[PDB]
Amino acid sequence: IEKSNIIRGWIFGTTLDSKTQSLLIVNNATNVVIKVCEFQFCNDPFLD
Amino acid sequence: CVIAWNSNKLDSKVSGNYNYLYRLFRKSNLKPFERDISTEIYQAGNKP
Amino acid sequence: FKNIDGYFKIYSKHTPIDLPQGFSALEPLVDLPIGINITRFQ
Repeated sequence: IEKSNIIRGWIFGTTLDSKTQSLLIVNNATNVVIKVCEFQFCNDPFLD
Repeated sequence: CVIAWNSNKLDSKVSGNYNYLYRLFRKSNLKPFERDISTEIYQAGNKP
Repeated sequence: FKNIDGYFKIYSKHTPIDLPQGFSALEPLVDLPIGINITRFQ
């Protein structure tokens, strides 16, 4: 239940670290980017 | 379909090739159509 | 979101409006051959 598009995307994986696989789905107002790579996260994931 | 053929003249070197690797140890059996590329040592004991 | 046999499936729907009492369906929109192990999400 949303207005003004606050919710953006999702992350899927096993441990969400630079070691094992990770899926990112991002929706940065232009296109639906789906990216499965070996990806690193921080403890406060946010977008401007 | 499964296709198999011979590549002796394309993957054999007199000095020996070591570019091709396999895995021998894992904790649990593999799910169908699954790929794992971990490198963690097989924990056979208690001390890491 | 579903993940079976190495395939990742995503169904979606949008509508205008606690959750409301009503009936609606969802249409398939994404299928991908990801084929990995997924346990936790964010």
